[PDB]
Amino acid sequence: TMRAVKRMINTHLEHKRFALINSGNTNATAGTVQNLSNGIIQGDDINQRSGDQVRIVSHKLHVRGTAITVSQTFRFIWFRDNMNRGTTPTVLEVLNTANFMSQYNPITLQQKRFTILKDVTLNCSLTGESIKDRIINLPGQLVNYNGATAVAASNGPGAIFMLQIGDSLVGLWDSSYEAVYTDA
Amino acid sequence: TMRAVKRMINTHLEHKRFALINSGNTNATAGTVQNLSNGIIQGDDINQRSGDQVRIVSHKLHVRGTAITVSQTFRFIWFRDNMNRGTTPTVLEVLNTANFMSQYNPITLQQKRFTILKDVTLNCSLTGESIKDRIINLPGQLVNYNGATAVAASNGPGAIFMLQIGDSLVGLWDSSYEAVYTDA
Amino acid sequence: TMRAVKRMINTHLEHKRFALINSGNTNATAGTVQNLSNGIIQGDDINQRSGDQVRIVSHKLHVRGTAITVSQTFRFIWFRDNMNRGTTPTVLEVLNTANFMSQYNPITLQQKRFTILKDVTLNCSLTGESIKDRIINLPGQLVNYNGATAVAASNGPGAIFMLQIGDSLVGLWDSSYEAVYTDA
Amino acid sequence: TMRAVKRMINTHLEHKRFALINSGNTNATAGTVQNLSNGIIQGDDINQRSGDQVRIVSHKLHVRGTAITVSQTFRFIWFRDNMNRGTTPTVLEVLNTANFMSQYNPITLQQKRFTILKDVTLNCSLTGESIKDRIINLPGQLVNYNGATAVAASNGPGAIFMLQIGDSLVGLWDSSYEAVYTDA
Amino acid sequence: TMRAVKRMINTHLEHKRFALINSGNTNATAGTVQNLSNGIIQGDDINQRSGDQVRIVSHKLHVRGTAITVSQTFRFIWFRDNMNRGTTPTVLEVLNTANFMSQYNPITLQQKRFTILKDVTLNCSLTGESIKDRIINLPGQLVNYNGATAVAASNGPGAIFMLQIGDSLVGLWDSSYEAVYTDA
Amino acid sequence: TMRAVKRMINTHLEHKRFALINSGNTNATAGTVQNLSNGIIQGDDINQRSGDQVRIVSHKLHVRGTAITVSQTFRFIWFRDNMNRGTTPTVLEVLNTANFMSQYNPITLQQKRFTILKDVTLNCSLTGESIKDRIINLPGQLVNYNGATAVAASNGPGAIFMLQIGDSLVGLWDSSYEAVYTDA
Amino acid sequence: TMRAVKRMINTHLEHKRFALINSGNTNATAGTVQNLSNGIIQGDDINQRSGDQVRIVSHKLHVRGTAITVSQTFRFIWFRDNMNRGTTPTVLEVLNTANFMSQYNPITLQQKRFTILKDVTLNCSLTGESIKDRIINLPGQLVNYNGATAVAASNGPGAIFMLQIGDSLVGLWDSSYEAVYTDA
Amino acid sequence: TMRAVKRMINTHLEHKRFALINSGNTNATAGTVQNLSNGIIQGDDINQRSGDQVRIVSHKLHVRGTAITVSQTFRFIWFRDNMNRGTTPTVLEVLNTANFMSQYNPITLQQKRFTILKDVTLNCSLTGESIKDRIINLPGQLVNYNGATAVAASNGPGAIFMLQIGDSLVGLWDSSYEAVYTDA
Amino acid sequence: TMRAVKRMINTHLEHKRFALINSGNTNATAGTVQNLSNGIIQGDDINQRSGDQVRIVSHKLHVRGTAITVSQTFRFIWFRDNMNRGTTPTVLEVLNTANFMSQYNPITLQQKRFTILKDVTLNCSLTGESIKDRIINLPGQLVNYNGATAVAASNGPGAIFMLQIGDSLVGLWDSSYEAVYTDA
Amino acid sequence: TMRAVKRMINTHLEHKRFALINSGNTNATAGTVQNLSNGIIQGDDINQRSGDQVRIVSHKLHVRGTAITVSQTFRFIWFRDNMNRGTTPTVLEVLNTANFMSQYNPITLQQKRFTILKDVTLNCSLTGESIKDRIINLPGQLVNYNGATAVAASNGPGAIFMLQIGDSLVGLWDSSYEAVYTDA
Ligand SMILES: [Mg+2]
Ligand SMILES: [Mg+2]
Ligand SMILES: [Mg+2]
Ligand SMILES: [Mg+2]
Ligand SMILES: [Mg+2]
Ligand SMILES: [Mg+2]
Ligand SMILES: [Mg+2]
Ligand SMILES: [Mg+2]
Ligand SMILES: [Mg+2]
Ligand SMILES: [Mg+2]
Ligand SMILES: [Mg+2]
Ligand SMILES: [Mg+2]
Ligand SMILES: [Mg+2]
Ligand SMILES: [Mg+2]
Repeated sequence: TMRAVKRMINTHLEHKRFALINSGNTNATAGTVQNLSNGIIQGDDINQRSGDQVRIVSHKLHVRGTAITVSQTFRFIWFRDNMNRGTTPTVLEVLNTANFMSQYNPITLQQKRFTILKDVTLNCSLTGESIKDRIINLPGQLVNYNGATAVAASNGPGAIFMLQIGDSLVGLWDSSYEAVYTDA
Repeated sequence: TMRAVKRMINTHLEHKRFALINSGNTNATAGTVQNLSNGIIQGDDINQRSGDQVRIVSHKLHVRGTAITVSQTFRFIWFRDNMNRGTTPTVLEVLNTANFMSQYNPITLQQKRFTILKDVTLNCSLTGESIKDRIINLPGQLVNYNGATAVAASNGPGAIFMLQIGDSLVGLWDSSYEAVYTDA
Repeated sequence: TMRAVKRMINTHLEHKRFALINSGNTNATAGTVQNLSNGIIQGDDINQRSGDQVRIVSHKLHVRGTAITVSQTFRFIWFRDNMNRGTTPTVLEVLNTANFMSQYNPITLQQKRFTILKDVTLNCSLTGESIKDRIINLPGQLVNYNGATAVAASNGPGAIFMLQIGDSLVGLWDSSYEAVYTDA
Repeated sequence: TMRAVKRMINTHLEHKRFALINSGNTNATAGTVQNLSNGIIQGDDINQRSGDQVRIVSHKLHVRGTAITVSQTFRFIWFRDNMNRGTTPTVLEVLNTANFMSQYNPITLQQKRFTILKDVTLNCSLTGESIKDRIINLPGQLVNYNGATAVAASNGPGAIFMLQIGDSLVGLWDSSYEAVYTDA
Repeated sequence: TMRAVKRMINTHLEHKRFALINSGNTNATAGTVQNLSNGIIQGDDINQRSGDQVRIVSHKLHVRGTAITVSQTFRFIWFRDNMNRGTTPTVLEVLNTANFMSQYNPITLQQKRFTILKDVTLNCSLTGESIKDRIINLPGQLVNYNGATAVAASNGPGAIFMLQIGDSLVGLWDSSYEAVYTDA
Repeated sequence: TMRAVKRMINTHLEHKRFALINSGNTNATAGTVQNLSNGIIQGDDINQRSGDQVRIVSHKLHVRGTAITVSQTFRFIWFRDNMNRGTTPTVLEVLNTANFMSQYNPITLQQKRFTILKDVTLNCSLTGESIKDRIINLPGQLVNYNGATAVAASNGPGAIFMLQIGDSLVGLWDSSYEAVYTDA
Repeated sequence: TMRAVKRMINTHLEHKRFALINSGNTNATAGTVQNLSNGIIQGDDINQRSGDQVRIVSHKLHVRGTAITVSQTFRFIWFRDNMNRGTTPTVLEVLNTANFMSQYNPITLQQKRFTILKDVTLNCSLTGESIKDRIINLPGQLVNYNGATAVAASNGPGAIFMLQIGDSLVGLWDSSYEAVYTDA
Repeated sequence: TMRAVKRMINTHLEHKRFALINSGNTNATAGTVQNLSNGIIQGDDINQRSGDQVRIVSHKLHVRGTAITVSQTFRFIWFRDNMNRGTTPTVLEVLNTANFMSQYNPITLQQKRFTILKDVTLNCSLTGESIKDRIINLPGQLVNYNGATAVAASNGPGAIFMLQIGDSLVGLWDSSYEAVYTDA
Repeated sequence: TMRAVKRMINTHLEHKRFALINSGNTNATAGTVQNLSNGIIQGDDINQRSGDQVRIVSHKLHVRGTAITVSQTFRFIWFRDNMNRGTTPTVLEVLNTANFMSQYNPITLQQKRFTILKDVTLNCSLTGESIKDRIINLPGQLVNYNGATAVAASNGPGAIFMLQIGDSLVGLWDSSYEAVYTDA
Repeated sequence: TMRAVKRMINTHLEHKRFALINSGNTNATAGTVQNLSNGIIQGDDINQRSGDQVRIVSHKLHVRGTAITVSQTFRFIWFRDNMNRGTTPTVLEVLNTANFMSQYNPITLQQKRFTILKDVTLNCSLTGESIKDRIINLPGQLVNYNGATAVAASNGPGAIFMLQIGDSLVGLWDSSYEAVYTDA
């Protein structure tokens, strides 16, 4: 019976879509954290939200690494921040050490501060597959906001981030992100 | 049980209303296509939409023709464009020939490009009922948009149009349109 | 169960459509018989047939009379010829006498030579409703042909005709015809 | 019981087949959209249609990319246009931006203007697998047409297209397409 | 079971048809009674009877009045004489007074001398609908005869008549009558 | 139970009988069509009809060919015309070509214009059985007429004909026909 | 239930008919193979096909031999080629030796290359029945084609042929062939 | 259940075929016995056997007699020798006397030495049917051999023979024989 | 129960095996068709057949391509000819065009002339996996023959072939084939 | 019911986490054994234990090899020491010989001295994938200790080790280890 409720309710709720592209970035040893869900700002457009809450029905992540000069490994971490208070998470909050071989931070994952959605490691070789890509599609959850604009202060619980970290600074990595959500 | 769902859900969704008036237009031999649902633009007002989708619960069409100089026939076609891509439909896409006696286009109706809601023909005579009117009330369906403003490029699948065509160019026809819709 | 067969089969058969217009004709005392289904000719187009048989799912007739000079009556007979052998039926085969008040021919209707679909009589007055129209929509049956082109010799059993007869020779009557058929 | 209907009906309907080959084309940054189902024209031959509707039982897509000069990525999008009105779709209607990393257009996919059948990305490296191919076989649906010939104006709802877009202009990509359909 | 008897028996009995036309008659104040079923005479033709009895399966009456000079009312009475003895009924036997506003004769209708099938009153105005018509189709009953020819002496119980009476002597009224009967 | 109805009804209906003889006719290459049921004319005699309809309970055909000079083949076609309009059918309407080896006309038999009752081919040899005969007895159906006399214009749907065609013009063929029918 | 499917489907499919005549041919010792189903060519006519497949509902074969000079035997073989690749079968593929007394080829019938429908042998004597004929009516099966025209290259699996072989070269044999098929 | 065994086993066993022709032989008064099954010799070909046993699934006999000079009777006896020891049976072992009117030998048929499959007598007259033929198809049984080659010494139990005997020495008779057998 | 039949019967039937090797062949642009099942000839050896039929229980295909000079693609088509008449199939009968990217021939596959068992495409790169191989194991069906020796004329329905076609003429491809069959 | 116990108990027990990283080590021919679980020392911190027992709910192993100078194979053995007495296991206790191709020691695995969790072999080529990695996640068991500090003497039954051994001494391998355990 609950299935009928989903059909009945979701047929009356617009499934807004937001598209994000981030191409041309270099590989990092210390690492970087990239905002994906923050592009959803306040407004009456299809790629915007009313209020500070949106339910993401599903979202897609696409990454692609390229090897330059030397063979290198690209690591991508797709996680969810359930305790954000208006800040872009650092790398040391997600990993025990700032190394691509590092494991997740024991303190933060015990608290369930972050939820890992998918961790991807790409090895791109000059003498082999110099280019390597992967696509991930997963369901989403509720996403809160602490503001209106697309600045870090607008992030809230349920924020969406991607962590990139590797063994070289010369390779180039590209990514894209799309989300399907309801704003009611 | 599904009836309770409708009551439960529709009691929590605002039923926005949009009113449209179009009076003083002359009768046409070649014909004209008039936008009705495009007046719904983006915004936070009661006669506006958020996003690019709205479900029309019901809508009403009112037409009225007047005979001037000579007796003439007013034909009104109330149809739905389910394949709009940002254009106001022409008359030859709806009729085999640009004549008030013409039948619907076989190619487009086979594809279900247009859905006919109600076709009305009014005969107004100088020696008789010089004035003649009719009111139509029907349920609505989902209406998409390809933009934000009230220009033709904003029209999308589910658009609402009215086709007017007659045997004279001197008569005057007036119309009105109201829609009750939910924007969630 | 037979309902499912109709859905299963008709979803795989193209519903070809043919549109016919005939406007500007004068009213007749002796009467005239007009071909409607003969425009369907052999070919691979949407308004054509392969072979010499087509099943008409439904068809529509639209007529409109206008009074000129004097008040006059327009009579329209929409019948089906189930015994055609390559000829356009005459008026005396359909009516006992060549008069708009005449009844159907007793000899031919006993044989079921013709099947009456709808008989329409319009009275158009100069001091009243100078113009009068009517629309008829009915299901169709099998239609055979005795040729390929759009000449009278191509007509066969199941042909579609309209008989027009009135009390004056000055009035003008217009008509249109559309058919939805399967050619398999 | 409905299974028997499929066997009973499909044993009496010819399964026409159409073969298409497109080889020697260069990789594109802005992208290109290729017609596949338009080669089916009107006629009485096995690779032709009668009317403007055909049901595609199944269809197959074959692609193959080759790396020249530099390593490059080939992206292939196999989609269905359900709202075509006589035009070859552009790339910006299918992607948010004209980039191989771009996501699908939020506005058009919300409307269900296009249906994605299969998206394929091939990475061809000079130091590795310089050549890479893939074969896709899927069931088909109804395909309408707006004309008779093999020009873009003949395309209609259900049209079949392939989008090719990459990160270089020197690589060469080849493709083939076959469809099995019934024309009744 | 009795339904099968009707099908079994009526499939073996010829359904003879008789057509009658009476056009160009003037409106009457005192009134006139017109013979309709008397045209059925003795013979071996399709519009004739053997003996003096026929069962009328169904019969149709068509009337049409026209206004001349002044606006006038046409009254038509379609009745059945169940006690005829070889005479054409008068108007005073059917109406209390020889006036178009008169009610049926109390003495004769108490006896069931006449059976009223349909009473029609047409108001034709020079400034409005100068012409007005009506068609009636009803089942029939047994019809006896007192002779062989088409004279009044041949009428018997079950005879069919029409009474015409109005408020002017200048208008023209026309009529037609057809009957479907079995002669076994 | 329906069997009792047949006994009950047929015991009260006279079974009229009509006898026809046609002897001394020569064999034909182009062929000839002979009227058999037309001898039933209007009247009160036992071999006549009242009206224009008769139900033939059963009918019998007898043919006999004789060889003269050279051996020859006699072909006899006993068919029923269900779409007659007052004409004696030609040979080209029944056969694709005017040859004794010809097959039935594809166009007319698709329409069911003619119903084949029995086709008989007799080969008569001078050195063998110079004479050869055959008798056929079949049930009948309803037979309509378009007139009263025994001319071709009196033929109607359900008419009865025999087609004779052979490979020589010197042989002599004889025939007879009897029908048992009810005229009620 | 499957019977209803046949009625439901076959009532919507035209039963095209093709008529073939072949008269005046001499008897053969070595034998000859005659094309019967190849006359069905591509087109939109009633005696034509769309595509390269047709289902033959039923087909009829008529043969007739005549004795000239000396008494001779006519042998007729009506077979089906289920493995045709664009060639008219030879006589040695159907018979072990080129003799009218020969049996079927063991190699080809083991493979089921040919399917025998009916084998007819006629003995025509000058001192007896100089002429002898036979008619065969059988159901049909699917018939494929490898082309469009009526040449041998157009023949495919399911082709229809007749083999004629006898003990003399002076006799004359005639034949005809008709087929009832659906082209959907 | 045993039916399934036949299908299961016979689908895995080759059905070898052997064709035999014997034409141009004269009619005999004393009679002659002809070998039919002996042509099956040892080898790996389709018309050969491995070992000395074969099961004949079915076999066919075709005979044809011709009258020369005087009218004569051809008698054909198709029998089976179940006790053969390497000899071609004589005529006196099959008939009480060497006469075409003779009955079967009482001594040998009591022992079931021979099994009669079909006895055919043809009367061919110069003034009538000078030629007469007959075809017989029957199931077969096990056939043993006493050798390898096609000589009489190779015959064994189950051998197949035909006895020909008549009242004249001038007529010519022809025959053919085919067998379908399994060699496992 | 039918499973026991398979065990019971197959335990008494020898499972003959045939081994085929074909190494050192160059890649082809136009393509080549290779005989695999023809090596089975007549005889009493384990790799031979008696008669002209064998049931292949299972068969195995092994292919291996090598890149020389330039990177190239090897395409292998493993199909079954069900309508062979003593010929090695050409490439144009299996493919619409003589290109490695070509699709299967629509005309021949509609007829089911060929049955595709497995299509394999190998891409061999000089900078990567210069060598690439694949092994296929499938069940078999009945295989007929039209001769005795290992020439093309000996091929029959059920023949086994492999089609090789590529984009270069310098690469070398090798293959092997083994079949397990019963000859009873 | 036991499932509820797990939920009830594990919700009250802290799931301590320990993170270990070991990067920059060279490949070994003789091999090396690395301590992973010994980093868990006594204390009140989250990455420490109270007592000498901890239950590991789950643990993760990550390895990554890199090829330098020459292509080489990295072998990783992830095992459990269930009989430790305060010593780091040697390589000869785990393998029959100190070779990367060696099998496990028969004597020690019979005793179940070591339990193999996962054995991974990575082949890294200079002309191909110079870098190769793998991630393993498995449940854990009880882990005892014989001390307090992170020296080898502190190891006890249930210890966790990784064995690395390869065919070269120039390659570099990196690893990480994380464990989730309860200390109650
Ligand atoms: Mg919201
Ligand atoms: Mg909305
Ligand atoms: Mg048709
Ligand atoms: Mg490489
Ligand atoms: Mg079609
Ligand atoms: Mg009567
Ligand atoms: Mg009379
Ligand atoms: Mg009658
Ligand atoms: Mg055509
Ligand atoms: Mg077809
Ligand atoms: Mg044997
Ligand atoms: Mg041998
Ligand atoms: Mg065999
Ligand atoms: Mg503890």
